[PDB]
Amino acid sequence: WAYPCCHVTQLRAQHLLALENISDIYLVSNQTCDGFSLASLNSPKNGSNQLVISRCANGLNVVSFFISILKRSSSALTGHLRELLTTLETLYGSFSVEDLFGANLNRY
Amino acid sequence: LSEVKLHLDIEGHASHYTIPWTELMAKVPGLSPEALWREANVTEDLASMLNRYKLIYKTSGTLGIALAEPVDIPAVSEGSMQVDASKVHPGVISGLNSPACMLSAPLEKQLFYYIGTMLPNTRPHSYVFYQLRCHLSYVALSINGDKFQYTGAMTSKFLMGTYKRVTEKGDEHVLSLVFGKTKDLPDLRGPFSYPSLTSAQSGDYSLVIVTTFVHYANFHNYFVPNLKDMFSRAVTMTAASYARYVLQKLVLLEMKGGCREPELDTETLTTMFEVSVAFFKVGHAVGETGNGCVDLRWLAKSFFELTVLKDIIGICYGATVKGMQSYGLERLAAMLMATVKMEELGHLTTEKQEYALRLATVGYPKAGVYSGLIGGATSVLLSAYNRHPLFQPLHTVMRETLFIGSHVVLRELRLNVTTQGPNLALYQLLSTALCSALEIGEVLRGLALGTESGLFSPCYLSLRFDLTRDKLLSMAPQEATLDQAAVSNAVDGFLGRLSLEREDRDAWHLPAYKCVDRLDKVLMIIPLINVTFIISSDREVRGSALYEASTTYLSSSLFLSPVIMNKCSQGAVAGEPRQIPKIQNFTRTQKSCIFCGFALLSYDEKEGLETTTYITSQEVQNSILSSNYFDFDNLHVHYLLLTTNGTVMEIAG
Repeated sequence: WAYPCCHVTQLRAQHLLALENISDIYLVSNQTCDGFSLASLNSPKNGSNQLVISRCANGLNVVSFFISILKRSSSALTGHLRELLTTLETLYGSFSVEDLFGANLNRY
Repeated sequence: LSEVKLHLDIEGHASHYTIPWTELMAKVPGLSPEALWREANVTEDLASMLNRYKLIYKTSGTLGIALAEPVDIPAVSEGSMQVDASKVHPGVISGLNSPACMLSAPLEKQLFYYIGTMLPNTRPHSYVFYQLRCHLSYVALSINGDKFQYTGAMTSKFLMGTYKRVTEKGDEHVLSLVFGKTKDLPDLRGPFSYPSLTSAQSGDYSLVIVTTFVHYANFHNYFVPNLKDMFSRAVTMTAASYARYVLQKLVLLEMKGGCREPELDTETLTTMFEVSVAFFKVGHAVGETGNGCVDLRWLAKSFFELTVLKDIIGICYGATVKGMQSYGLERLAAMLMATVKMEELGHLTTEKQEYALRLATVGYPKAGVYSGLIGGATSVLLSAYNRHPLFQPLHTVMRETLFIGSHVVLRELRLNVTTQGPNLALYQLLSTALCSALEIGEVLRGLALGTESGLFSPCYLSLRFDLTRDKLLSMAPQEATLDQAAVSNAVDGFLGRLSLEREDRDAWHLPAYKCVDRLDKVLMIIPLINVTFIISSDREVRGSALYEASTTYLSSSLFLSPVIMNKCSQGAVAGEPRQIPKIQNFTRTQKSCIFCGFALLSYDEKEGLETTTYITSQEVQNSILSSNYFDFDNLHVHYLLLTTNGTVMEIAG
């Protein structure tokens, strides 16, 4: 019903991935893993799809980002880029934050 | 880069959407994906994100009700000369009654000329909203010496005021309110959902509370806003109306001394937010009707309530406002006025009279350095006075009129350019006469019973500096039907707004002013045609002669110093004042206007000065000798007559 979940960690005193190199993003459902809104940031290294780097990100945060961009430019989008918003928002509201208080966040 | 695609999973199926922000960046200006992607900590380890959310207040009782927005802007009339705000034509393009309206596209761009940050970089906000930047306008506030401040940040779509207090230490507490159409609310960042942050909701309007629990505590100690009514009123109420509802709320606080002892309470804080909402309402109005046209009558009325509002907000608090004045609307209003028989405005209709003076205030700035604006304000007032006996109906349509006009007059007075001084001095004289015992008396009555807000009174510009804490309590109505306690508050309130609305320089223009040594003991000055009378409790005035009433009941004496030809001689009058001669000669019925350019002054033996009257024309003199203005069958009251000559006399015939 999705893809492997994970254990999201921050990358202290290094450098991060930008939008410049990422191009694929896999999201989860409000029941796949365990309530955790997780996302996978896939970006091909070198040239094409030879060796693909895939690291974890925070679903809710990611989804919120996209939800924002879509709304911020509604004057320039129709088709999928309009239904995607309404469907992406419903997804965003499918997760429950306040449950993570008692939930074990190292399940993965 | 450029192309990016994400995969989802509705019900058992994998969805595929590709978002090419590369093409989007071309069709959109402010869309900078690179920044937003970083703003939202993508790699925010599961655990740390949570606390960044739980340290945010939760609108537990998120309640809402039915509140459909009222009809505001009317549909442009017939041949309404629709003009651009960006540039006014080198000449006129209208008349006075001719239909007209302004284009929204330019008007709005002019109002929201300033650019800014609806969402600052403060710890609280940076946790919820996504850094935003668009054209806006705010309302600055600073009380307790930068120890507390408010900001009325607003855009063409939503308002977001923020409160900021500081404990003795570097402690900084902040809490903000967000108002606007639910569809226009900013973009939430982390795991945030507007519902758990919205306090009041309509079919399309919301009121959000952005703040941390830590802060909400320090604030709930002195700030418990009635979100319910505060929200409704901010939704179901025409722009112009809301503007005054607030203007009145402030006047109240003013009479409560809250303008020198700025109380940090729920009421005072509430009004603040509403003050910015009043400004937001106007901006949100011109916004809804994009590429449309707002009737000039609408602006002249709406933008007026704002100008008057901005002043009180400044006189009271060192608050500032910027981003809602459009030099266009001002030039237009200015030009329009310049093309009308000002000296004959009073002979016009009521509705037309307001609209006239109304917009006259809006355009006064940008133009009219030699336009007969103050003149019109005089003509309209003159008419009002002639039709009554020194007192305007407590709630007449015209009362509202004189209030609108006073503004353009006060502004004039505050200047240092003696222009239309004679024409202006008149305004003061009339209003002074209007500040009769009947006027001052009824105003109090209403204040106590709460029927009159006390927003305006001809006294605020009158030259009657006789009414004090005690003296005012004298004019107050003597009835058991009025709470003696409530009355006191009214008297105090009136005295308060009077000391704020009126200044000491409001008379730095009057020619005779330069002749008063101990000006603090001056009861009232009466600017006449060829002379100017100075009633005071001191024989120091250096006029032409010295008069003294027979009464000694008062603390001091009652003197009358007349400055002939508005020029005073060196030194006061010789010893022994001239006594006021008593006259019974004149008969009631009068053919011509005997006491024309003259004035009447009645004083009570026990109390101070009662009422004063300036007989403008024949009609007035008749409406005085016919009515029971006189009452010689009362030893306590006396009636004086000041002529064009420095002579004074008592009446009893």
